[PDB]
Amino acid sequence: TRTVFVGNHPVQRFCDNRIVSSKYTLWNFLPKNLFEQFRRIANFYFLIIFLVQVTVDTPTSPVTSGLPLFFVITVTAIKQGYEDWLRHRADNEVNKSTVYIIENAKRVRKESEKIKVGDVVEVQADETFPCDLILLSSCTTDGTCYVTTASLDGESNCKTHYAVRDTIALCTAESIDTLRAAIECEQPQPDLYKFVGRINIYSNSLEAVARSLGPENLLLKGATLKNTEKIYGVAVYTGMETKMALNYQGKSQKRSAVEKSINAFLIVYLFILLTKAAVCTTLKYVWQSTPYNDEPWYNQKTQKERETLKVLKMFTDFLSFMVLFNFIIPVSMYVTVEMQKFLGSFFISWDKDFYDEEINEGALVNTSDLNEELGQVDYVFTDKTGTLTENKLQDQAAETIEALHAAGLKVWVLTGDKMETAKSTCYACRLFQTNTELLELTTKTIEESERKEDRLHELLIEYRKKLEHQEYGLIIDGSTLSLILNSSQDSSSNNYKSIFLQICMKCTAVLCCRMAPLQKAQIVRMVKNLKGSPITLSIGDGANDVSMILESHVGIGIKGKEGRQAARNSDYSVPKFKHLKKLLLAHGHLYYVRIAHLVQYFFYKNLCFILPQFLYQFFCGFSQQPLYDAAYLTMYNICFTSLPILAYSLLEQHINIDTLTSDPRLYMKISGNAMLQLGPFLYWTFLAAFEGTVFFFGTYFLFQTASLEENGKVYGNWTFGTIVFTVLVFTVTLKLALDTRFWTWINHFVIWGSLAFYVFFSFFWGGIIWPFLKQQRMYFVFAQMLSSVSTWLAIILLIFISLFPEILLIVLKNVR
Amino acid sequence: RPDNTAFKQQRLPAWQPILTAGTVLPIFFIIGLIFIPIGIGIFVTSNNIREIEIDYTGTEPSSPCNKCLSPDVTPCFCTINFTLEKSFEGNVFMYYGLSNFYQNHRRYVKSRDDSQLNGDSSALLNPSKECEPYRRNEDKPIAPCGAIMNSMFNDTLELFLIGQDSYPIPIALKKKGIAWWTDKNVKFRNPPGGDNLEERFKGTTKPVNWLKPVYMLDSDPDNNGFINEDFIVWMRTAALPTFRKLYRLIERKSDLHPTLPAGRYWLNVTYNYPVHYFDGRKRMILSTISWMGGKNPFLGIAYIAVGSISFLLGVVLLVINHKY
Ligand SMILES: *[C@@H]1O[C@H](CO)[C@@H](O)[C@H](O)[C@H]1NC(C)=O
Ligand SMILES: *[C@@H]1O[C@H](CO)[C@@H](O)[C@H](O)[C@H]1NC(C)=O
Ligand code: ALF
Ligand SMILES: [Mg+2]
Repeated sequence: TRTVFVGNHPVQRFCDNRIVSSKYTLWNFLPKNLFEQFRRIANFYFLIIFLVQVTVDTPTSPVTSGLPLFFVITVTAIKQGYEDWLRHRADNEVNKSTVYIIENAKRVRKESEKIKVGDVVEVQADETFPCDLILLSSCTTDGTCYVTTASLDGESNCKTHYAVRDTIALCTAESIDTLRAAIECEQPQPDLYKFVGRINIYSNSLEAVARSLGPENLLLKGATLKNTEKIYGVAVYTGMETKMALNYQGKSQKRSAVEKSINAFLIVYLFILLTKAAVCTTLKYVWQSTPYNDEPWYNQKTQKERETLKVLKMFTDFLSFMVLFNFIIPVSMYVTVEMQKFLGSFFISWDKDFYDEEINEGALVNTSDLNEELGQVDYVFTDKTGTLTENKLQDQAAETIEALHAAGLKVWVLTGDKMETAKSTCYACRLFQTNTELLELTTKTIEESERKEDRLHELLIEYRKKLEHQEYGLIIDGSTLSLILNSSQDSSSNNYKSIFLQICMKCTAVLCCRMAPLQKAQIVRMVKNLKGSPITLSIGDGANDVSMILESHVGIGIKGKEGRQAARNSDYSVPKFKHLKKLLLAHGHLYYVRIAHLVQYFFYKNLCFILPQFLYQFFCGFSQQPLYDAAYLTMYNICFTSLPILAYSLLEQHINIDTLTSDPRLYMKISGNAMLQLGPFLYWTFLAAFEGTVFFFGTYFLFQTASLEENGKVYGNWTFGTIVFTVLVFTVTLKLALDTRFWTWINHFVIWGSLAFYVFFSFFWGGIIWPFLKQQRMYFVFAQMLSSVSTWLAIILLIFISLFPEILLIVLKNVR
Repeated sequence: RPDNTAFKQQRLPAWQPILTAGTVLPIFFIIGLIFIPIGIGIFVTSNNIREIEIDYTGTEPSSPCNKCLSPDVTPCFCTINFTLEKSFEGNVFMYYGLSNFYQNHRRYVKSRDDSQLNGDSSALLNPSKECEPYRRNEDKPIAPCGAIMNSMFNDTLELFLIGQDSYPIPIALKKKGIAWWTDKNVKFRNPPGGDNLEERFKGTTKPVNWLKPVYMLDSDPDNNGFINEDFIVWMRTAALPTFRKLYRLIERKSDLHPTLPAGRYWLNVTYNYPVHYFDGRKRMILSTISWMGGKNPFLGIAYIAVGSISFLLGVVLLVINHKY
């Protein structure tokens, strides 16, 4: 629809030559990051607390919730900042590289951004094309340059590119002398091959031959020229409109099942917080009813507080209980879950088993948010030509489908090919075993619509349920399947569809032949909806497999021979199909277990933290008095118990990674989001409720002694909360040291180093930390708590009483 | 080609504890043989600890301390005679307990000015606003501001041993050495400069309830104000509503005699502290101290119940594997 004028000799609408791949700009980084972080639940909930603390008068200082929050928002920025300062530096080199330009018979070298639409560009040997050019002429005879598309479509052949036949005569000679050319080009389309050109270069009299220039003359952006002294083009697309910049297509598939359970636990742990605060308020005013239970003459209210409206105190007392118990929601979870995904998705691209000596390329991570979705896959949607058969099967495209059937998945082969060329080769693909009864709904047997409604019925109501992995494999086509989804809204008594969803759930092998690219996204969408959420994967290599690669729960694009269209819209990309084994079975199983045990432990180690502070309210006058110091309510989540679970989630193989690919037999089947169901959830909740009652009521019975030392000196409430904190830090740390079945030299450094820091800190925070404080409330509280033989014995015991129900499982899990 | 290092390939050298019955069952026996011999040496140590308490709050019309239970003429003297069946052997520690006294109430715990008691010459004449209802009076700042320092335990306990004749032997009690050494020598200091103390505490008034200012709490310059041990011991809060604080300590005699020989004693209290109102009790507690502290059976009983359940479970757990 547009028209280009090269020589400025006539007979806006289009943009400039600048590509942006970043998300933030230095002007608007802070307002655009801080908004998208404080839009999450546990980030907004901790800001509502921090505001409530600075206005209302609350038990705890605002530092206890503004230092861990500012430290967690800052680290989650520095990450997303540098992770985006790349896109600058990644494209800064691409649109700041020098290119020569002939403005008007003047050959100047500008920068790649200063390039405007419709001007002469000269590219000598071995320089990427600054913009989507149209090769008006080349300098050598016959005007042919050899440019390989090493980056655009992954091919590595020296594709030929001819100059405009009519104007190969133009050889570098003063291109302003009445070089009027009317290039009526069409608007951009990302086809990367289809392009209709139209040259109307006016001669002295007339010349308008419609040379439909295309893939032979369109020199694409970012493709390096090879073995040509220099070329002469003109830009008809200048970035964000060129074919190279029309294939980004970034969108939000990233929503794992372990990231929508984190939200189900926050919704639970927030009702535990509204109950701990509503119980302790109802009890605060039942207790306060006795006139000597408020202002009992030793602590007497002040005139201001003794005259506040009772209806308002009942509200401020409620906020002071939400603020006191506000730690029951983990602050440092969001930064740890996403610092683990970033640093963790490197093992999927560093892996030497995802390396092809032919392509000479590895794996690829386009999104680091579905890592745990590789170990939850329930269905697999493949593509016959290209993934299972190269351009006969591929290297190991038959033994992988065994490993995908042993692991309990269901492989569906959505091919855009015929049936006999697909099925009769699927007899070799080895998804269809020899003694597999095949139930075929192909057109060559269903040449009648209503028979199919009987076919659906007779092979189901009298066949499929009146008599199965190695047993049945369904075979469909593109046509008979269309009627089952397109027009299935006529009879609601027994639909075509609701009956088709009964065999698609139990049939482990399915082969849909002659499927248009728009049905591959239907079948994934139909399967994604039935009976909960079968987590579907889709792996393909062509450009017709971009609908289902964008549709499914995770999309694995194969770096094939057709192009990088499926490999760049996908989430992870592997240069083979046989790499599906090591990806799901060894990497997906390890990625899920590492984060499903970091999620459970993050909610556990916080309920053990607050339950001894909720119980203390019964032995305080329900007066919201923090059991622990201030320097312990902040540091606990960010300092004392932060690294041991992070190092765990990065280096921890609860089944040796070599016995995981060797054995799929059950290993993948063990976790269908098992580690986060209701079963294991209220094993960690009722283990943290047991360990919280033990920490308090072992220090409660210990303090009936009148002295715990040999010189007969008594302890306070800071040597009471320190004994509960010492037992609490050592339990939740030695609870992880009981769960690691893979002790690296780092799991020794962060676990035994987090226990020795809490001991070094507590002996240091009890020295010269005076001048800037108004408390000195924990001066020698640690160093005296340890000078008593009876307190070492309690701590050693209460740690073991608390870790007993966990040792009791280990034994009952070894045995039988 | 990717860097074939140990770390990047997820094949770091690790340990991977293989848990076998030959390695997980003995656990239930290497504790049951360790927790029970400790739970018996503690239970035996917490039994040989001779202690005796006396509740002298009144509240019983037959108690000798019922005459000053009532708001009456203030210097009441009530005497309660107890009796030790077995003599007290080592050095003995006299406490005082209080019940229904929430020294851990939030409005109470925060009601001190630690920079004042630490000897800030700036904070001495302008105490904090946390210690609020007791921060000032008559346009003058309270010397030890606060509710913690206002309500200080102020009745005097004395012991008298009745000898072979009818006359009482006065048992000598010691005041020094009852506060943590740290928060008597470091955390609690006097105001900065001055030969006598009454001048340092110049522009300040005694707390509302005290009868004598801080600089009149004693005679020797080592116990006078902000240093007084009975004051330092009262400040360190309770952690529970029912607590007790060290009052005096009785030094063992260099002879071969017991510290507190058996007989009939006298505890003649100068009852001052009114706890009749908030329904609290007041006790005196004499006790002997061992390496583990005072008399508390929880440690012995808990070590046994855990050392005797791990040995039972190891037996049921050894019944299964060894027979199967
Ligand atoms: C002792 O202190 C109590 C509580 O502060 C007070 O009621 C009483 O009058 C005092 N008696 C004295 C100072 O003799
Ligand atoms: C000790 O108690 C007895 C009881 O009569 C009596 O001597 C007096 O109350 C106390 N001692 C003093 C102060 O003399
Ligand atoms: F094998 Al296809 F589209 F059916 F790549
Ligand atoms: Mg293909």
